[PDB]
Amino acid sequence: SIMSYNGGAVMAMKGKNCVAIAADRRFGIQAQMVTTDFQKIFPMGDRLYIGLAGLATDVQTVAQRLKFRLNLYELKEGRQIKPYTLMSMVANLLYEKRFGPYYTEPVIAGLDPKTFKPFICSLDLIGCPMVTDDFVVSGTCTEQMYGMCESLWEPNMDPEHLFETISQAMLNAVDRDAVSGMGVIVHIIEKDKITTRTLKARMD
Amino acid sequence: SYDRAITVFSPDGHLFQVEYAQEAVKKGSTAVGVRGKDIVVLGVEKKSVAKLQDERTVRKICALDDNVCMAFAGLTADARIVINRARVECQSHRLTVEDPVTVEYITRYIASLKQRYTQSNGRRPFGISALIVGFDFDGTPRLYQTDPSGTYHAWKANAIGRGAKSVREFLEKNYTDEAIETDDLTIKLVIKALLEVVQSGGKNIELAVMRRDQPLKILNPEEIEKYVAEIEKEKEENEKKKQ
Amino acid sequence: MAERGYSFSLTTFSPSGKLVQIEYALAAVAGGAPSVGIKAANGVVLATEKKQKSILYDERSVHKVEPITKHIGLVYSGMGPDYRVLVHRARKLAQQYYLVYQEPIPTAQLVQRVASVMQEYTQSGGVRPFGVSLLICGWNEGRPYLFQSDPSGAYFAWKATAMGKNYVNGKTFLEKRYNEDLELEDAIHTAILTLKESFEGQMTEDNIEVGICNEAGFRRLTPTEVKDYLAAI
Amino acid sequence: MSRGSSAGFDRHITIFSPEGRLYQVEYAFKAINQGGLTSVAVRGKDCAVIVTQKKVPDKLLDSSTVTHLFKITENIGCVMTGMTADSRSQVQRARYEAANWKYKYGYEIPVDMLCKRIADISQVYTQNAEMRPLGCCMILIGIDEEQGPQVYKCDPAGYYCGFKATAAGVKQTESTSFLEKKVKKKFDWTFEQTVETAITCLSTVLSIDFKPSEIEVGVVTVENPKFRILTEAEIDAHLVALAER
Amino acid sequence: MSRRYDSRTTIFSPEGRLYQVEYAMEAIGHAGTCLGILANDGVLLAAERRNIHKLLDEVFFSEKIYKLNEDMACSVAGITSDANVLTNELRLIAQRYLLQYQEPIPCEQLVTALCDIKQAYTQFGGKRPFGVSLLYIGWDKHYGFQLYQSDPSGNYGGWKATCIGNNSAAAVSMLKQDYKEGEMTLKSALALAIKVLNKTMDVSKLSAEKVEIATLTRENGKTVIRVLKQKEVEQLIKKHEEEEAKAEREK
Amino acid sequence: NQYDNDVTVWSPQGRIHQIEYAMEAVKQGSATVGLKSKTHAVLVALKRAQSELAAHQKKILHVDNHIGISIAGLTADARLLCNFMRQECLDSRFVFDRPLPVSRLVSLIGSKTQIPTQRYGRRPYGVGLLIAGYDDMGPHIFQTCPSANYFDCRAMSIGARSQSARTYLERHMSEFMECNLNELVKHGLRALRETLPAEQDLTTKNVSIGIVGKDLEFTIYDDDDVSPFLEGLEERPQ
Amino acid sequence: MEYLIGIQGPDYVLVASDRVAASNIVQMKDDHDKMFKMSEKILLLCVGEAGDTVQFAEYIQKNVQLYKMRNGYELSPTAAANFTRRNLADYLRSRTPYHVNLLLAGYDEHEGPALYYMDYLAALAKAPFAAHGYGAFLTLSILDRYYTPTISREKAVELLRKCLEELQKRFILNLPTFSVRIIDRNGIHDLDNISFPKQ
Amino acid sequence: SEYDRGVNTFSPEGRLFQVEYAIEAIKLGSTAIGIQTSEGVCLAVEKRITSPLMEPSSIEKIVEIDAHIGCAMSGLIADAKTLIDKARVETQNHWFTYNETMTVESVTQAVSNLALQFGEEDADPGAMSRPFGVALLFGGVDEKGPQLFHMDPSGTFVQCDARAIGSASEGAQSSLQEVYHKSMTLKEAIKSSLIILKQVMEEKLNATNIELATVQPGQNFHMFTKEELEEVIKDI
Repeated sequence: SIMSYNGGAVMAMKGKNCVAIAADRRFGIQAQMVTTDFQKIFPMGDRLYIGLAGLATDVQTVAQRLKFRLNLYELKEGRQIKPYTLMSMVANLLYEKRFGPYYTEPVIAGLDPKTFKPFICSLDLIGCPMVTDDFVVSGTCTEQMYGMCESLWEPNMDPEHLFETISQAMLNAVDRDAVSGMGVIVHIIEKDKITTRTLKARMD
Repeated sequence: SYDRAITVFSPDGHLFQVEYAQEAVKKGSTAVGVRGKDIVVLGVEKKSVAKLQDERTVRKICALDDNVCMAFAGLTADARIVINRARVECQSHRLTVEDPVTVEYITRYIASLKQRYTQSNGRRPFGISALIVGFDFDGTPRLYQTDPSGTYHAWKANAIGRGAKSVREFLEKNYTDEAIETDDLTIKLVIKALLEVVQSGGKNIELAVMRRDQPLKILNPEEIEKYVAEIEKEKEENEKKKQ
Repeated sequence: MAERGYSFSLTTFSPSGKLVQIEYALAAVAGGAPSVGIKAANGVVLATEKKQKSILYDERSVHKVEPITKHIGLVYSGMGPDYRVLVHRARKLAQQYYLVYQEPIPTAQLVQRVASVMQEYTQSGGVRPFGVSLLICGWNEGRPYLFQSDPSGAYFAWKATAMGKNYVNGKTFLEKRYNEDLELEDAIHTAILTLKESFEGQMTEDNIEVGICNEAGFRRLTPTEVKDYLAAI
Repeated sequence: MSRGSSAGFDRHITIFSPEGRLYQVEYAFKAINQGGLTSVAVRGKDCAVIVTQKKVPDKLLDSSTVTHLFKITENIGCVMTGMTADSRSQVQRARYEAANWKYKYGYEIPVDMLCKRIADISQVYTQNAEMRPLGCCMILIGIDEEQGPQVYKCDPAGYYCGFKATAAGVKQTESTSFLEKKVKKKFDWTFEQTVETAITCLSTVLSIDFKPSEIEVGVVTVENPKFRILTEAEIDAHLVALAER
Repeated sequence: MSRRYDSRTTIFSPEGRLYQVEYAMEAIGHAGTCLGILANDGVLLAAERRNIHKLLDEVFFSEKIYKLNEDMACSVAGITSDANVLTNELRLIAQRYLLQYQEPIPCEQLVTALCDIKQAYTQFGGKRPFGVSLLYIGWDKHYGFQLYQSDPSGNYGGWKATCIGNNSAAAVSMLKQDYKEGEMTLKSALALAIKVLNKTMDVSKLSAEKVEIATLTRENGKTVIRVLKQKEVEQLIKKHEEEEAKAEREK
Repeated sequence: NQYDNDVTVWSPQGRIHQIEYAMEAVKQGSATVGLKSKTHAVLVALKRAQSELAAHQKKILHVDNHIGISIAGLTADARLLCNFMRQECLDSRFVFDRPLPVSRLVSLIGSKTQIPTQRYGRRPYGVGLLIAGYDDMGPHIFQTCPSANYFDCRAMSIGARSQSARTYLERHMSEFMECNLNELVKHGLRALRETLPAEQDLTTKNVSIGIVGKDLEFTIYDDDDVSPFLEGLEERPQ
Repeated sequence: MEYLIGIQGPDYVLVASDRVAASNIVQMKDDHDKMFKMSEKILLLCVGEAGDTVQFAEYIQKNVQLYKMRNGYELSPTAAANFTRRNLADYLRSRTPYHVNLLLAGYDEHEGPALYYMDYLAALAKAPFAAHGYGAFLTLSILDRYYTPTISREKAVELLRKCLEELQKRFILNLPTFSVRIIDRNGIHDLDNISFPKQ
Repeated sequence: SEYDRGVNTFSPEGRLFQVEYAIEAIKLGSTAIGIQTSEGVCLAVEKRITSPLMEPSSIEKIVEIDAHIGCAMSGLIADAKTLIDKARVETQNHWFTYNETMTVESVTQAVSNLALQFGEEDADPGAMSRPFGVALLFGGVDEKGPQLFHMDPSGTFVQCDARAIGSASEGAQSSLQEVYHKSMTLKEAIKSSLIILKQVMEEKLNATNIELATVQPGQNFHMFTKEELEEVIKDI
């Protein structure tokens, strides 16, 4: 109930040498839409992104506190954080509030620095990490996203096939959820470039 | 957790730490405040001009609120601490009371903070003296002075810092209702008092002006130079016509 | 009884601008047993002398070359119980880093945290600075690291260095013997020779302690391995 | 700096001298000798023995309460040397540390671990200025299942070490040289030989023939790991056997 | 007890002075030279490398120059481990401001927060002061490119060109004579820095391994902070040597 | 010297000098006498005036209906101790609904005033007290000192020139027990008068009298209530 | 329930709020200002639980003015909105939570006009127009229907009047008068109250 | 030199060194005189202005503690500020709890309880590190009539018929002793106070050099305006 207060949906998907992360764009309070360009996907590096679903206040708070800790980390160590290290840092941040939890479920998509091996993971609200090799979902329409991703995902997709797969999964999943949608943003992370797209979507 | 008594009485009845903080004040650059009819003027000597220093960063005159400003002599970092505390107090006073502070209120607060630092464990007194000027809601110009011991008084005109004894003698010989009849005359009085101790004839002078209902104004070097030229012209006129 | 310590600093600035207590801690370090670190191309060797004052001492009971993690090793010159304090603190800091990030702490990070602790003891109330210098070795990202941390809390990265008695001569010997591209076996030989330069009497496999760090991790050499190396010399 | 140089308060608080020494720790080492007694510990192949000098000048003193031998746990014994009240505070701390180790980790503390814990606690006194170090030295004996008998010594400096044999107190230098001679000519030390070696070391450095009431003996063996203090009958039997040879 | 062993670090002297602060300033005067120069298109730090020894491992990023956030950097002179404490505090302050306002901290505010920490050590607590002077270079949307200098007393000031550490007074005389306000470019500023370091480091000749140079500039609305490579410093020193030789040939 | 500044420093002779200096603080104060009969306890305090135009300083304080005190030494320390004693008496009446026995109160005072004699940066209380009380054990006179030692007394005098009063009390101690209230007060007044200069005499201005008894709650007589006790005093024998 | 509305134009922000203070069934006040001036170009509009609103708004106002005094320049509207959100979010899980709904209207000399929506949970959103209250349900669709990004300030005032007339027609609550302010490069200007005086 | 002894060290004569030094500090203060009559209490203080540019109205050496209690101070006035604030708080606390005016003696007792609450060890942070360097004259009217109390940094407070504090308190006290009789009127008290202040003041005594205030039964604390001051001083 609390996690569904603002709605929202985030999804990450693994390609052959690339990752994709997509989110709905609606910010609303219960049934009422407020805006249609709420940011849920934040960059934590050149090739590392975190998407946050759940309470919008906790989305913003956790993104800002993670940016705090990540900036300190990357100043103390003269290197960029690895996706596994970012996942551990996020889990520690969430578990610090074990009994007063932040109401967000993060999704992490990235490429290994200096290795460029795709990494995706999801965490629950108290920071239990789950690394997969195909896809992770988070938000208020995880059942629909699971149907779409389990049906459509294939191993070793090139970035264009990956974009089409994650786009169709997100679009058809949020078309079937009342409090998500109003546009979809997709990031495709390759080793040499990042592609950001907004999909044509239903606005009802 | 450091709980040493730093300020203690000496066998002659003296608080040596307070006297040493006053000696620290006496080594600061001269500051002069003159209270006029419609204007309050603050002026600070610059002991040296480095010619490479950003001026905006080393100003000795600062605004505590819209109606209150202060100059200081002594230790710059202690002054920064005191100024920040006074600014917080002014905002909190605007909150809990729906009016701005009187000059005397913020002066009382600053003086009591300094006194607390003369009588509490584990800390030394502040090594600054402050000249606080402003206008009350009644529009009355007010000028106050605080010292490291925690005592504060109201002045028509005053000087603190090094060479303040000669500047105070000059102000006693010169401050008059006719000498503050207009704003320009008050500013010229401040600049003349500063010229009694500063070298290079007005390049080492920072001057600030507060008028009723108006925010603090800082004179740029052009205005200071124009006023100095006016003062020297008046000197020449008096010398030649009377002699 | 009163458990309150002193709250004022015992290390203060002298009129010439020096902190004499830190220089005296350095004198304590300079009176310590010689230690040598050599960073080879594929690992680091830390060699120290432990010449007991009597045959009644059990050599195996106490160790001067210590593991901090599976990939980080420590040795010291100076005062042994201070060293034990710092070893315990370094192990705890490495564990806390692993608990937060779930990867082993990089050597430079652990050196920074240990040096921070040493600085704290140069400034806090009622304490003297530590009377030890640490040589820290590690393997990270397919790369060897060798650091020295001083009682002031300053740390340096070294290719080869010596601490303790006759460390100036040891440094001269190292800089006229060390070269890049050196392998770990040759670095072990050079470290043992550097110890031998300042050693008094016969050097045996029990008189010295040797630890090595490579990709496999950090480990202390058993006295049999040290005896083999000594025979090779 | 110069030999025996001093600057500031380095002779009064635990801060470094210009040579890097801690004079208060050295003074605590002298406080150990202030007690006037000597103890010896010897490790055998299957046993460890502590023998301490027992002095009761006056008959008004209940002798059963004049002991420097203590049991820390069932299986760990100790002999204390130096200032008596400091020694008893260290004994109480050691008993507490052992009990807590058993409670937290579920097995008996090893002797080396207990010695290291006490040594850490005393290093703290060497580094903090508001308190003096204890003027006492602790020798612990025990049986580790993996490594056999254990003799460990910790001193006011916070330094600790394992020993084949060791001594503490006034004549500990002579005792150490005697034990060096005995351990160089290494022969298999049975329980009897270990006890006789300890007793003869004490008697030869103190230059007196002993009596069962003049010394105190505690032992741990592999057969009986429990720490036990020999009664005057057992000590007199050992003394007779030593005197006839 | 406490009273007889207390050093009384935070008390006034009979002349109105704070002795521990003055002795920390003496420590600063001992340390390696750091120089800061502000130009119209950027700002630079040039620091003498005091850790010079053939057996020293090559430094990771820089010996004396620390990035503080995306837009600011600093150089330190004095006690090194105290400088580590202070640089960690600065990074924490900058990130706290970023968390609070979601904007980068203006340079003067960061300097002011650190100087408040320093002053607090000068006034209460009975601890010894930090023996560090700092140079700060930064960019913000309020005042553009900025150079600041802070002392162990907690005093700070902004500068067009300044120097701390060894021979800082002669370097300041050089800067007063040679700096041209409102016309400096990063190329001319780098040349001035090389000449100043040549004079200040009188005993040891300028080689690229004895100095560290970092420049802060703006590109495409981003702040770029870069430590110059060894070859770049070698080229700058070669250019300075050519300038000196030709100026001698003219004379 | 090096041994006379801190209360935590033992002198090589086995003494603590700060405690003795606090004793001197008590000895500087004006004299006061306390004595008891079988049924009454009387404190008589010679008050001192700073100037001719000042009131004489209060010396006798109420503690409880059955307990009063007279003070010598630092007055502010005496007020601290008096507040503590009043709080103890109120605690006893609150918890047990009985008046606190006098000797238990004196033990509490000793415990409270011993603590600052052993802790660094503390000082002894610089006040000596005469405590007059009545309880189930009858009347009691107690004397408390800066050293935290206390004495149960037949009679006592503390303050300046108190040795003459103590000599008089030595002389008439045998008489005190069977005296009636007026005679007991007169004995106390003569002892107090023995500490006076030759020119000065006991007057209703410089004499304060506190009385406690079996049926009499503790009562203080200051200026005009003192005159019935002063009437009938023979001139000083000399 | 109290009504807030903001409409952001190309170079201005127009804000309006109801002027009613109510307790139980009685309008206690009919000229109640729900706008708070943080700076020369920032307005904070706050509604919500009684007591909470003024306490939180004056705390923010004190901190923004203190920032100006300390630094010599003002906070930008985005920085102020984020400072407000951070403080509200910190209070949300503390012992003194504030139940306040906020609009932050501001003008920045470089970023132009800005309008921010904040619910009591302290989620911060940037919107071209926004509204708070039960009356938002009746006027957000009108704003959706007629708003364009290029809307002039007179057309903005007319659109606001349409929204308030809809509130008169359909809203059960009596909200007869509204305070109206506009922020632009020249600061904050008070427009005439939009009123519907009952005969 | 000054840190050899702690702030709570007794001298061999049984005195606290710091309290004695504060007593010495009070001899450097300006002279204040209180006189208690049956018709009221009068207080008079020398302002001791150092410069013509200083505003004498900003010197407040006589303050109102309550409508029925006033206070004259000597010594270090900045120290007296906190004691006076405490006195005001205590009077208002007593009014809040008991719905009556605190007596002068109990207010003086409450202020005197603070005199020796200083120390280095066994104290909360920020606790007083030294004694106060002030002497206070409390003049009030309570149910017992008009009363005048003297408080000194040792924490001793005494009722007084007439008293002088400050730099010239000895000669002024001797003058008070000859001038003062029990049936003195308040007008005579004011005149004698001004006469003695004129005698001991280094400067000439006018309506701006002095503060004078009275408390009377039925009239609140009243600080004499300068016109009233000139009315009294015109014939001295």
